[PDB]
Amino acid sequence: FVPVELATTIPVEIQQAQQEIKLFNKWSFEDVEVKDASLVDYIQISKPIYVAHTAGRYANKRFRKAQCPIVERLTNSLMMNGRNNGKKLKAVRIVKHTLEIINVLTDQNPLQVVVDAIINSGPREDTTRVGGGGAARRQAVDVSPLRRVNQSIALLTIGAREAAFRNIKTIAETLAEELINAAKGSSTSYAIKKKDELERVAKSNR
Amino acid sequence: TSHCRFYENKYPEIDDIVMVNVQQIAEMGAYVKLLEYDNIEGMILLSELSRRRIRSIQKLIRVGKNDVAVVLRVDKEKGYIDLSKRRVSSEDIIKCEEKYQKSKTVHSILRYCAEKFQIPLEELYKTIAWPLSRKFGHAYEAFKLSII
Amino acid sequence: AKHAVVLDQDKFDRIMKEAPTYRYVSVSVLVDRFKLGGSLARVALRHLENEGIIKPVSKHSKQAIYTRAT
Amino acid sequence: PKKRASNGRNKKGRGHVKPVRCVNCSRSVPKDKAIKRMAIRNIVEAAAIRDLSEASVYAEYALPKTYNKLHYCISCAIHARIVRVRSRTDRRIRAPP
Amino acid sequence: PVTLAKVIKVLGRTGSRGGVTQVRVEFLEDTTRTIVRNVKGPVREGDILVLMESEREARRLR
Amino acid sequence: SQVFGVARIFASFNDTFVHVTDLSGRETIARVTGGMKVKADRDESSPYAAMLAAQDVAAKCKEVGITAVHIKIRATGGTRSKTPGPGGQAALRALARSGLRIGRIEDVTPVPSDSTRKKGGRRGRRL
RNA sequence: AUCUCUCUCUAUGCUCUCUCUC
Ligand SMILES: [Mg+2]
Ligand SMILES: [Mg+2]
Ligand SMILES: [Mg+2]
Ligand SMILES: [Zn+2]
Repeated sequence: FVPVELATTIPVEIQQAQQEIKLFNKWSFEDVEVKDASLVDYIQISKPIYVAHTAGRYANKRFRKAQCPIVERLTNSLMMNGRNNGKKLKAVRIVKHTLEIINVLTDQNPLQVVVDAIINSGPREDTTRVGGGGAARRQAVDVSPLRRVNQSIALLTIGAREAAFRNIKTIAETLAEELINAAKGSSTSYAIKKKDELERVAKSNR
Repeated sequence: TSHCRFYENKYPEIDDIVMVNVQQIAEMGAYVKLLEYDNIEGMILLSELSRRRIRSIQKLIRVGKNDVAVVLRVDKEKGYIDLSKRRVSSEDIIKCEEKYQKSKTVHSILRYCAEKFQIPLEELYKTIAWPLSRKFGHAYEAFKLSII
Repeated sequence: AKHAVVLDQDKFDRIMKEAPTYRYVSVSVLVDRFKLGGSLARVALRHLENEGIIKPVSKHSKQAIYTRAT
Repeated sequence: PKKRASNGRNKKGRGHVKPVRCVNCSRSVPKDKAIKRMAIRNIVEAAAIRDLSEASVYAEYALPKTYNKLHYCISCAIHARIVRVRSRTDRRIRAPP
Repeated sequence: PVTLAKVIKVLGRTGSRGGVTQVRVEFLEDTTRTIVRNVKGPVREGDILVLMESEREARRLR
Repeated sequence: SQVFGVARIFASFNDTFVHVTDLSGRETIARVTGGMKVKADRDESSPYAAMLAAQDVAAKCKEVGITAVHIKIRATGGTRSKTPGPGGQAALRALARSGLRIGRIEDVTPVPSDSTRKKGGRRGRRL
């Protein structure tokens, strides 16, 4: 759509309405459906980042961490454990692969699926070692939104990590699968299970 | 792969007495394997592990070892076990131990056959242990009866 | 995996009839659904992709992203 | 030395009076060293009144209040409790604050 | 059962270890209730806070 | 207009009772002991347990006939504590917010005109 | 008249000593 005439060679896709609509590396950053009420500026969406790799300041204020794209945050979380500290390019690649897998399996815009997974993993009721003398007493504490989101993301990544530790399954595919499980259908994913267990524990305590 | 549950039905019941072999300690308690019901993962939340404050965790519970336990919360949909060690009454403990032993014996019986001939394990379980259980309660009792 | 690194004729046939219906096709997937385990799976995948059969999504190696024709 | 000109508490032109058992430790303590905070508190919480007003038979009945004279003895008058410890300089102040 | 309430003011931060926030929760379904709630983690004003707990409340954490 | 019950909350320093009686008190409707609901003995004086018990009582009673309730409250005394312990207020809250109408709250703690020598033994209990 | 309300074990330890000039 509308080829721009240059002396330098530019691909057809770039020429097409990607100049017009600025959504992702060829994915929909629209749709915009958060299942829980509001939750925006805690799960970012909105800002149509092209590739989940932005170098900015997201530790230098209290809540500014929220303005990280969710995909980017996922990538960052993936970037973990010795063999992979730094190497964000790899993480980005893995995320792309995951997205592709999601697209292939049960269709849909993968971003929405990711969002769903984030929503449906994370816990409402949590436990803190309050003490009561330092002993095994844990009062049930409800979780703040941003923190909860972060926790969910971490557990998702953890699931993938667990899956990959000596297996044929490349990280990305496994991650995608677990994300899908988390979203809705089976709920036999690791992260979601863990979250549910935590919630149960919180319920049985005060 | 070798699997399949100890009893007749797939999922554990509320207030079922179990014996738990300790795998690893995390935050809630331990992700233990229930040796009275399949190998489904569950946890003892840090409040119901012992009757009194005993400070030490790796002497009264111990990683690798078995603990006399009871199932508190069960969710018949996917797979969660909220478990207790404290709610097991005095005595009762002996009974639980006996049950565990029986279960172990039953398990021992059902593997030799498999080894001798492969073939699906579920089918084997169906044709050896379950009908008797349904008739009475436990497979070891049935075995005892047979012996008699 | 208990060997299973053979481009067997029967195995090939199975692959041909099991790669459709399922949307996602990969080496890992193949390993999961019990046919070929490892290096020759990749080869099989490659030789399924000459003209048609399974359409590519991936423009990247090491991880394969392939969808059957609808 | 004597910490107080009142030595203990209050026993002047009196002597060897009558004992009270405490709140928490329940110990025998004279009715002067006794320490009496006196608790006036409405039966419910400060935030648990509106709800009651909403759901009741007797509309605009107001509140009953508990009047409990505590005998929080010197010893267990202090854990994170009342009365604290005052400076040997600023101990000669009998005011309620 | 599912409930959710917006936060409006923070009643400081309490805990032996600390970190855990005491919040004043106002329900977006009927604004007549402002309850003292235990919240774990970073929380400001005007945030939707999901609650699995319906009615139980605690102040100090010890 | 309304059927009136009597709550009689015994939320002593250890365990709660929501022993809902008639109006003369001779015949009980439903009791559900506060420490029954949670089988953790640490969580018996806990407000949560009390609240749960109250909710259970409401379920038993509100969905059978009795809509209005006078609330008597006593956390022991005479020789014990003479002070409302943890669990009474919570129970009351639960009663209110389950949906039951309130027919005047009142405290009937047993307060002596000086009693027998209570436990401790002069020097008292040592923490 | 606005408090709100927290929590338990923990035993002992032997190796010196110092002034000036007005
Ligand atoms: Mg005289
Ligand atoms: Mg006694
Ligand atoms: Mg004694
Ligand atoms: Zn005292």
